[PDB]
Amino acid sequence: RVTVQDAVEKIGNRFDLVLVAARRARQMQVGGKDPLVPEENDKTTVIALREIEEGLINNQILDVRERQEQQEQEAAELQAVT
Amino acid sequence: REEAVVWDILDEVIREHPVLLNRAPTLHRLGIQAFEPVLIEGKAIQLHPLV
Amino acid sequence: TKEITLEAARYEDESLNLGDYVEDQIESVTFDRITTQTAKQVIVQKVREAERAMVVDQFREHEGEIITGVVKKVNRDNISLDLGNNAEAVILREDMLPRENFRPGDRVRGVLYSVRPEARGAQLFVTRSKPEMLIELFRIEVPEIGEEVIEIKAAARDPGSRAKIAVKTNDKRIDPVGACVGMRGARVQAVSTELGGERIDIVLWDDNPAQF
Amino acid sequence: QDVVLGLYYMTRDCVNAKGEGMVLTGPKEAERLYRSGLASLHARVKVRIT
Amino acid sequence: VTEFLKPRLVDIEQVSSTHAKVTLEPLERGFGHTLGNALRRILLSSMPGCAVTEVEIDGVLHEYSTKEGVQEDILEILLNLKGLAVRVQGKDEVILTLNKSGIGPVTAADITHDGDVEIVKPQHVICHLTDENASISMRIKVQRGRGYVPASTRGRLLVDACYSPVERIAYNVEAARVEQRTDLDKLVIEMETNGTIDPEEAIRRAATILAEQLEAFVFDPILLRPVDDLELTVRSANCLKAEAIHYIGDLVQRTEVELLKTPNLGKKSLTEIKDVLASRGLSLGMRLENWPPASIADE
Amino acid sequence: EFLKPRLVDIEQVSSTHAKVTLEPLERGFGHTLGNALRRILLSSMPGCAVTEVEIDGVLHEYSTKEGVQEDILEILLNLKGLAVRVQGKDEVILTLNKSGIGPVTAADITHDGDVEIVKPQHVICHLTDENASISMRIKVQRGRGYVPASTRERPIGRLLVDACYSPVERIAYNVEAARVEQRTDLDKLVIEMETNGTIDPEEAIRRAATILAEQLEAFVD
Repeated sequence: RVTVQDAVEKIGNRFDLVLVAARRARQMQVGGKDPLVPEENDKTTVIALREIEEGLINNQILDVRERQEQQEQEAAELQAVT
Repeated sequence: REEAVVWDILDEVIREHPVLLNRAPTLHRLGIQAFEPVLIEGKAIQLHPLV
Repeated sequence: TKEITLEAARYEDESLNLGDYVEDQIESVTFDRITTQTAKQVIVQKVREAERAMVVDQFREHEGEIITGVVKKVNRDNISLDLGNNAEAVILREDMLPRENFRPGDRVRGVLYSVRPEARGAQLFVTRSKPEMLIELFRIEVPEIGEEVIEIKAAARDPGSRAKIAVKTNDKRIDPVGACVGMRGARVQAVSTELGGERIDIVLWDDNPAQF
Repeated sequence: QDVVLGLYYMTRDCVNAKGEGMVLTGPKEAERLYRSGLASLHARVKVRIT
Repeated sequence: VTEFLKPRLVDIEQVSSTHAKVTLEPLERGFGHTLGNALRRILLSSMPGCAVTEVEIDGVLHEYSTKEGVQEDILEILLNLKGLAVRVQGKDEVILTLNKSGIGPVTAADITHDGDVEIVKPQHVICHLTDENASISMRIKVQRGRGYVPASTRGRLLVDACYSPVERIAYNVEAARVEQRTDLDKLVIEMETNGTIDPEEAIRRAATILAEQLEAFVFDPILLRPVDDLELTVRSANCLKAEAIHYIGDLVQRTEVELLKTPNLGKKSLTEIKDVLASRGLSLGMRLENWPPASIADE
Repeated sequence: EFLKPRLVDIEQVSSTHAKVTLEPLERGFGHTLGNALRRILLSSMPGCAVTEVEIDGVLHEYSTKEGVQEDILEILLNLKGLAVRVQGKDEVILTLNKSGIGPVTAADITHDGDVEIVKPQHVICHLTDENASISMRIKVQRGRGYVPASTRERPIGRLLVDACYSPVERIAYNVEAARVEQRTDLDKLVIEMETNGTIDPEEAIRRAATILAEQLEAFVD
């Protein structure tokens, strides 16, 4: 990793890049989620920006996945209750 | 004690982790920059010349 | 500093025999003001070693069982669980499901297989992916199996995906799969969302291997 | 400072040096001519560039 | 004192078959430059190979002239014939003809064959015939040599011959690390070839040349030690010396506590005896023939 | 069919330095073998320098001994410059005893059966009274390169000097044109070394060629 130019080419604000990559790295580090790109024993920050460069992560997809994996948890709870 | 295994730990924690270098009279905003360290036998900070 | 022979025992008129641990020396103490919170510290160290031995004996009492637990810490390719009576268990990521990811605050149950030689005691290593893992899982739901009413032979199942298993029964209006399923998959749903979304299935074992 | 002196010494021309006026099949053998002493560094030469 | 760190090449990270990037690690401090410089001067200066030396056209007498029906000048076609890469059997010279009256380019497949000549790239373009009433014809000579011989040193034209297979070689000695070794050298070679040989075998032939240019140059110890050499005070050894025993091997020759059947040993002497074992060195109840075991041999 | 270098003439023009001569060489190999053997000879050659000194009445190296006009530190520098050959050992312990007014030269060391001093006129210190005598033990060992004191002593009476295990001083090659053998464009490599007497010159060029051919073993057959 040297430059983050295409990670700004795909998220034009350059400040939303930091929020999306921080949210992604916090999901990968403590929450225990797998990276969507195969790593090379990089740290979670570079894996976050490496997922940004592929395009498969931004704030839209992160909100989609948090709503679907919150509805999945509450659906599992409701089907366990009733 | 600095035993023989902690240098491997240190090469595994430096790897993708920036530091901030700072010259003491910071005049403009290029006076604070961020690098990725390389371990040096010695006691000085080797700093790229163009920078 | 711990060596005698019979020729050296000839000075004691051959009173010593071969192999004894005959003590012939003494030692003192290491002090004062000082050396005694380091002695407090070493007293603590010795107490800790004794506690480790006690924990090993406690884990040897059971020697692997279908016990549950609650996650507390999340290590790299490892899950720390906290049971009762100040007990902790380590969940290997290699013995875990690929997609099924666990976090802190969740309660998982499985069969441990490590209470003998581990590391400074007995690191409780469970395996929530083995067949015997769900052997009493269905027994916890339908009690018939527990009271020898649902003949359950093998459990050829792949935890983390599909879990189809056949079961036999003594012809006495029992209906094995039925009891395992329940009212509209009542108990079936329990195992379905038990350790994780699994495609559990039950087959009415007929007779011999041909029907298997 | 050092690097502009290196580039200012690297690209100039003097009117007669070693390897004068010969023609070259690209910059690769230009480096192969300078590293073996058969041609001086600033001596004007026709080369082929792409 | 002679056994250095001896390397092996850790990877050959290669681009397409006539270009490679060969690394070397770990080398002793200061040896990256001497091996890079030795291999660089041998490859870049003196390799065996074959290339074009001189090309005489049937109707050209001069370096800077023109032919009817040709795009390029004759200067640019001599640039194009420098880039030709020919591998030859043990014929020193061999000569080739290029009679062609066609329309379009002149590829390398339009050159005559004549057996031993083997061309590596038929994609290569010598010149372009712009018409149909024109014809190219030349006596293109290849001649085996050992370096790079320009034309300003040697109806005939001259070509800068390029005998050696290499085109670009460079090294970049970066720093490597071993566990408790402070600073070393890691060699990195970057290299192209013209195509007549892959780069790995070029390094192997350079090393073979440089190696052929150098073939005209190239018992228990404390027991045999004295009892007076023991770590304890001298009275402990003097108890053994009461039987005129000065070396601990002879003290070992009588079983561990044989000295207990003698009043020359006292109360503190027995404590010294048990102490004087240190790291299981003496008084373990030994037995030899007289003095020497196998490693106590005469040499 | 490259012509191979063979040693032809070893002109021992003085006791320290000599001029070995390699002939013949094809053009280009002169500077290659010259720079290569120069860099090996300056880099890593087995020398025989000194490591530990224990002067008798001296606790630490910053003290002064009664009756010698140099400090103990200057005695350590003068012993650091000691040029000594050993023959059949790893390390060796030399013993020095001297009493009386005048210098303590390097020939006053009680030599063992294999240690050989190569420059016996070397001054260490100057005793300066009628009953004032030094009596030291010197530890001389093999090595390679420069091993200082900070990298590598158990009692308080040992004194550690730095260790410059390096026998050569100045290696200069001068390539030049070669005569008959009935072929021109051949070269002669004339290497004037500068030894301190502890290393034979043909042994030096032989060890340098062995080290370089060991380095090319990584990718030769």
